[PDB]
Amino acid sequence: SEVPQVVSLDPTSIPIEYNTPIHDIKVQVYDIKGGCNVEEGLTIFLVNNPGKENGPVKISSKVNDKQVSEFLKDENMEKFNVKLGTSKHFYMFNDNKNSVAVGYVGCGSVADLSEADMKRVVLSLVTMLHDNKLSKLTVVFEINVDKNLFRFFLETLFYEYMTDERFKSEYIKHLGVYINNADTYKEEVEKARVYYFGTYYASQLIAAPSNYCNPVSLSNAAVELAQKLNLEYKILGVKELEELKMGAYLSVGKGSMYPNKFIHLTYKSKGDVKKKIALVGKGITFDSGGYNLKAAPGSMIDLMKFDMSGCAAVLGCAYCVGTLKPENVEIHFLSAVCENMVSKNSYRPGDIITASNGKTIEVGNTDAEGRLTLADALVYAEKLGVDYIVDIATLTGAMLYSLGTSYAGVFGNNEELINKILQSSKTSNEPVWWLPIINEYRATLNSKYADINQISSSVKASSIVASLFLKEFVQNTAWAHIDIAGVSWNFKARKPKGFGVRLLTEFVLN
Amino acid sequence: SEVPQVVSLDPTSIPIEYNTPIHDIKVQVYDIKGGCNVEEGLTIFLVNNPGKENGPVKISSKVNDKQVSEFLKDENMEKFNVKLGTSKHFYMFNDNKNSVAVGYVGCGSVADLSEADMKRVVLSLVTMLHDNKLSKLTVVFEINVDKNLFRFFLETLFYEYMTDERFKSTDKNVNMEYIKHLGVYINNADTYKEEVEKARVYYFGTYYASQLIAAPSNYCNPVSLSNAAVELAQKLNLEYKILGVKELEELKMGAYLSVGKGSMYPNKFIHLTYKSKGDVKKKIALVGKGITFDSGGYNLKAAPGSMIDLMKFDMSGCAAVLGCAYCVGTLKPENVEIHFLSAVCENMVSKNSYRPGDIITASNGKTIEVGNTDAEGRLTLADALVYAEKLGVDYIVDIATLTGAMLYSLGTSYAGVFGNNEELINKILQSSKTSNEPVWWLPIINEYRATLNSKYADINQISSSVKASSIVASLFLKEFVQNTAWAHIDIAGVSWNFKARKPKGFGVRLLTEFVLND
Amino acid sequence: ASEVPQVVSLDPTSIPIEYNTPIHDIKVQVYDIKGGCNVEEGLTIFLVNNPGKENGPVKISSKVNDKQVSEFLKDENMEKFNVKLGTSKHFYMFNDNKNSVAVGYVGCGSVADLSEADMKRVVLSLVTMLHDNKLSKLTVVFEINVDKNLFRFFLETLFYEYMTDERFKSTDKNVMEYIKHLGVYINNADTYKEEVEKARVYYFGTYYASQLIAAPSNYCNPVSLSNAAVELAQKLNLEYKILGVKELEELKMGAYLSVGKGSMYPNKFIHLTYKSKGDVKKKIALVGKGITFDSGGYNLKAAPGSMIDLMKFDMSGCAAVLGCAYCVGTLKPENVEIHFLSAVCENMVSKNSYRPGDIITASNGKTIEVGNTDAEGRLTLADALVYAEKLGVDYIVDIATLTGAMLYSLGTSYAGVFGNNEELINKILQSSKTSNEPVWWLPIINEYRATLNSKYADINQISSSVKASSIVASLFLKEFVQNTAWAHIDIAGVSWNFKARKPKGFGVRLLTEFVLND
Ligand SMILES: CC(C)C[C@H](NC(=O)[C@@H](O)[C@H](N)Cc1ccccc1)C(=O)O
Ligand SMILES: CC(C)C[C@H](NC(=O)[C@@H](O)[C@H](N)Cc1ccccc1)C(=O)O
Ligand SMILES: CC(C)C[C@H](NC(=O)[C@@H](O)[C@H](N)Cc1ccccc1)C(=O)O
Ligand SMILES: [Mg+2]
Ligand SMILES: [Mg+2]
Ligand SMILES: [Mg+2]
Ligand SMILES: [Zn+2]
Ligand SMILES: [Zn+2]
Ligand SMILES: [Zn+2]
Repeated sequence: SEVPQVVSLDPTSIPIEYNTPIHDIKVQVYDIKGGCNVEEGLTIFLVNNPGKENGPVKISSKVNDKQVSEFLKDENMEKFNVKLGTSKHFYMFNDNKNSVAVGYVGCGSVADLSEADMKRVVLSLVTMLHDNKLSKLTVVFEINVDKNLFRFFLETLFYEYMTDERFKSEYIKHLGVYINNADTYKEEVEKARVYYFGTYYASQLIAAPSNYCNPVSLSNAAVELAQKLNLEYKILGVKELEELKMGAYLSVGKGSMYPNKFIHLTYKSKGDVKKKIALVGKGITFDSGGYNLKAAPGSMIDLMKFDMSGCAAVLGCAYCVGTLKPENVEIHFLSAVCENMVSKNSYRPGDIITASNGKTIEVGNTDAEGRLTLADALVYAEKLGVDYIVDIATLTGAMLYSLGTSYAGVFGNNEELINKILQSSKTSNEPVWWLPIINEYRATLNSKYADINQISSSVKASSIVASLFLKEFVQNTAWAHIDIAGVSWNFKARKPKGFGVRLLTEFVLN
Repeated sequence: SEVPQVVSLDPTSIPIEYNTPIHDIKVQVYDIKGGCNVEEGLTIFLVNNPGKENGPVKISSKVNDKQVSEFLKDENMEKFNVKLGTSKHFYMFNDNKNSVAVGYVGCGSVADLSEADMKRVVLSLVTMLHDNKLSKLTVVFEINVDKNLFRFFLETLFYEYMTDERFKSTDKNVNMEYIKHLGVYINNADTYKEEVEKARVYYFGTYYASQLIAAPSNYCNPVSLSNAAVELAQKLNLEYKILGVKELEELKMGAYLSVGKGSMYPNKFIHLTYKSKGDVKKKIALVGKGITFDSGGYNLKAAPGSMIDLMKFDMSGCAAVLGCAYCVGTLKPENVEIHFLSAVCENMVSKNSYRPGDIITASNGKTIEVGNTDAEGRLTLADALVYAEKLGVDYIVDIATLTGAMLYSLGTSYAGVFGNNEELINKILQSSKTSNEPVWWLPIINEYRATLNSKYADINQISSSVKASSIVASLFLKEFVQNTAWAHIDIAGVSWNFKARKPKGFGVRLLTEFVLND
Repeated sequence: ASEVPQVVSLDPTSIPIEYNTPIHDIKVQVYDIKGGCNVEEGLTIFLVNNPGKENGPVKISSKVNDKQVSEFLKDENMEKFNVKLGTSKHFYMFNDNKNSVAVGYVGCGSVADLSEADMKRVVLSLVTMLHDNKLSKLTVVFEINVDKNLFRFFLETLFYEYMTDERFKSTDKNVMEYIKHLGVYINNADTYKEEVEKARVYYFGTYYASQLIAAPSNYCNPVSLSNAAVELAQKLNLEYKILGVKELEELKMGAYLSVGKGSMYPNKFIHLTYKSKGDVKKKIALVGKGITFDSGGYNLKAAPGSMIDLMKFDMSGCAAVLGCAYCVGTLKPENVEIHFLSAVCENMVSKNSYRPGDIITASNGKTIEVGNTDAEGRLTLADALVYAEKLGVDYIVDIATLTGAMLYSLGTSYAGVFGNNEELINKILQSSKTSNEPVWWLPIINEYRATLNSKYADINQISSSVKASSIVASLFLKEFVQNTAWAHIDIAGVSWNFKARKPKGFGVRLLTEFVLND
């Protein structure tokens, strides 16, 4: 509970905004039939041109204002083109002599937008919102979008529009949406708002630097979230962890001034529990690499506050599930939180350590610390007697070379569970790709001295070798592992994505 | 046709062994229910012990010899276990009072062996064949295998047993003599017998690919490699055409010709065709990356771990396609037309080389800005793919040692497949299953396409920002196929067996099963 | 004499060489200290030490035939100065004839036998007194004990360090006059007199090697360096043959030819012979590594510390062998026949170069798999060693700037010697002692042999596992000498004087003492 400080100026909690200006936005969804009213703020049409690449903008919707209708005539609009993400917007007076702004965002020439296309269409909309004092935005869909992609549009808009000023020392109040078949989309709105905040909450924990967000203050934040949502919570400290013989996890934290803290939140439905799930997130608050210091070119030590992204995804999922309250499930949200540091007290390369299932592990590289903490977390998860264990983790830099920055990799011991994850990837619009656990590489983890090696010396397929290592810690339960090392941080925008909150929540709900 | 030389000691063709000692092995398959005769050479039982530890060895088969039968009693065998890859030798006198050698290889406790496990079994078998002058080997299957896995056992035995001595002169070979006979005992032998000569053809297509890949870049160059393809086409009665520089210039193959500019060997584009006698129901083009040495060009392979010493293998894709032409031309499938294509060249450093930054024009008119001369495979493939699509085929499959990133994604065991068509990808995955050459479907992520936008050219050769290079390479190749089902198999990680220091000949069987299944 | 090819008309077509140096004009007079020293024009330096007493006082013990100078040099005046090694002082006074004279001393420390390294320090101090002082004469008075070999070494070193190489100066010549006379006073002078002309010959052989080594690779290429060797043989009346590529192809020297494939200069193999007029009792071949520029080839020297800019020095072995030819041809030993060999070429990057992975055939028929084009010296030496053994000699000794690892093992002062014959290694070590060019015996460790086993060729050029690269090189070379006493001297660490930014001409005196004392 008490956060240790070196100097009195060291922060002792993570600042969190719960009430955000996005929560004050009043959303109305209208059917496009009957025509669109343009009375105030900014109205943006989402427009494509199928086949005709970079073709002219042509607005289909009737607008119940004569001045705006004249602006939206074909001869004016064709001066502009639909190239994905291209936008124009103009101020003008409407029928009432009132100043309105009217424009469009180009949606290209493919009928069905991918999540990546929709993010580009959203960023372009947010740019306008950031550069225009407005009380109201109205968005007219002249493109096809299913219910899930619509919700995704809203979540992305809310998340990209929100700006995080916690460490710095007027938003719209109304959103209107015109869309064909509007009634079918209305239930997405408040679900979007919930998903936005789980994602934004995860984002807040990830962006919070390692002097603010350390094992103590992160577990404290998790307890405060549990209290607000009425989840059961338990934080395990060093003495309990020693009792449980979590030697792999405790070894990683030996070099930190912050004591290890193991987070365990539980959601339990009111009636009968029919499925029990453990979600396990990697929770390294700062990964220096330890004695295997991140000193090689491209090792990105300055980004390593984000190594608790998996833990943050798990907590953002706890917010969504605690809010939406799925029935018939029991969900354990887990993270073995610690920091990986260089000290006289640190574990060393070569050390042999003993995990809570009795397996001795030879440490080949202190920078492969995530798999050690997850080993002990997985043994703990399995002892709960759950139906599914899913872990999420910024585990291997190799992901940038295999899937890159857009799609996370999923590995597991159970194809039905993998297919569930992939379905949740589909409906959350957070992309994941199934990657194999190749048993041929297992022999490269046979240690000469210990029961098992932490790392391969020979195999460069390190995401696969990591999965093989984790698999040794799950004996007889369906388990999947999501490596989010490549996807978690939005390098271009200099901010987290909060990747995985919606994926995991869609998994639990559906 | 004529191989240019710098000095008269420079080789002018690739040595190729067609009749190998493996071809001399007389193979006989007998049904195990008739019992086993143990009169001679070495007799090996393949034994497992299903779901049971490192359980004991117990022989199931009837053995038509009292002496041998007495030796193989459970009591005598109990001291030995079935651990995967272990083996034992026994020695005894048979009813004929003739000494015979008998033993076993352990096949584990899992009732179904993986491709990787079967290879471990075979390697153990080959150890017992090495350093033992034997006229005959007999293998008794006390484990069960489907026809595909039986064929794979034979193909693997043949390939692993064959020793390539083309480049030994003073350092042969002294004690190396092959068995002349192989006997196999298996249940329902009659259904397995067909697999024998199929395995023999598959072994040779893959060993032929291996011979081309292993041949160093002074032997195997664009001229001698295309000369070999011609000789292969002549032997198989395939139609063949090698396009030289003048014809490649006429076809405007600027991306391919740029790559070979700095080489002393003229570019040679290989085009062989197999056509079935009846109705042609399916037309397929198989395209192989054919870089006979990859120095990297002006982006020289000088970085730690860039493996320049290995770059003779950068024509492994072409070798697979030629190995497949051997299998297809030998098995003669019906209903198909198959084009076997490789844009062969060498990637060298010279006053004549293409440079980083050059803008070159592919044969479909797309201008390409070269961002790195070591991304050469995709440039040759771009013009080979334009060529392939002009043939009007149903499927185009390319195979290439294209990106070193494959080592970090799937590693050394599984190849990655990418494509623009789900049906075609699924046909490739099914061929992977039946050839037992492992492949894994990887995505073409369209979000990365924007990073190939060039300020000046129609497209960049490489990404500014994306490190997922195998995916970027796929997005690039996709720009060279307009309206045809296409898949791309990246064999950079799987082609060379780093432990055994020799090619695998990866792809030959996969591509042949693909053609045959269709 | 071949024509040197040029790219532009400004490319040089020969190496400039100075034969008649200012050192050759110096008249040397040796006098016995018992007669007293006469002190007149020029500069008279006493070499003084003080055994026991570190930095002890200077005391001049020789009789000086001049009352004024004797008064000046009395103990009372001299004791304010000390003998610290390399320390020096100048004195000015009027002698008994009222003529001003300059006198001084160099400290030789407090250890009674100076090492080769200590003597070099004394000589460097002496040279600084010669520089920037227009002197007609230097006189040196030995008040330290030196044996005949150390006396000679003093003179060789003095001559070598004093000589300034201005061949490539144009606008920046040192506006530098040399003494015309050198007087030496020493006890038992008659016994040292024979060392004077021997020192003068050894100086020139060393300085000649140095001129070849310092000549840049545009001046000293394989054609111009073999032409210089022809010219030297003509001057000394040695037999000579230069083998060109047609004859090298005929001899099947595939290893040597492969290295040179990338060069615009044809390979030239140098073969000089000295034979004594009497009955020949010993036949010796001296082989020098002759790479006129080592870029690394496709394994380009781009790694930090690869020192590509120093690689004109990669013919230092060849230079030492030609410097030896100079000494031998001049001093004319009896009862011996000596072959001076070098397989000269340039290691370059080109469409024509050999490649990592190429398999090439040496002249003894061994096939060699190229693992790294930057291990080119051992490939040229392989063929030169086969040629050398065919001559029917008693000893083969090669000398080469072969491995960078020498800098990590013995460093910049001692060369390493490896061999297959202890009697011959001991002879080299004895020559090292009497030449004062230090060498240390290093082992050829047979355990590493197995790491040169090639999967395809008869042998690997390089190890993939063993980092002891100098020993691995020696193992590889050993395979090319079948039945003859052989030794190998690796001078990679010792050839270039990094501090002084010039060659040492290392090996000339060592190899000459080897020849003479046999
Ligand atoms: C030594 C390796 C097998 C494991 C090692 N893993 C790690 O360092 C993880 O702890 C890193 N937190 C994963 C990572 C590294 C760089 C960028 C993004 C994400 C890695 O280098 O990938
Ligand atoms: C420049 C890069 C974007 C692409 C580059 N591609 C290449 O170098 C290919 O031409 C190489 N032939 C691929 C390769 C490299 C190392 C081991 C096996 C295979 C690579 O990454 O490997
Ligand atoms: C590839 C390696 C086993 C051998 C390699 N050898 C060479 O490069 C020789 O050809 C070089 N001439 C060795 C050298 C390097 C630096 C300073 C002095 C001498 C070396 O690095 O020493
Ligand atoms: Mg780490
Ligand atoms: Mg390349
Ligand atoms: Mg070299
Ligand atoms: Zn980490
Ligand atoms: Zn390549
Ligand atoms: Zn060299």
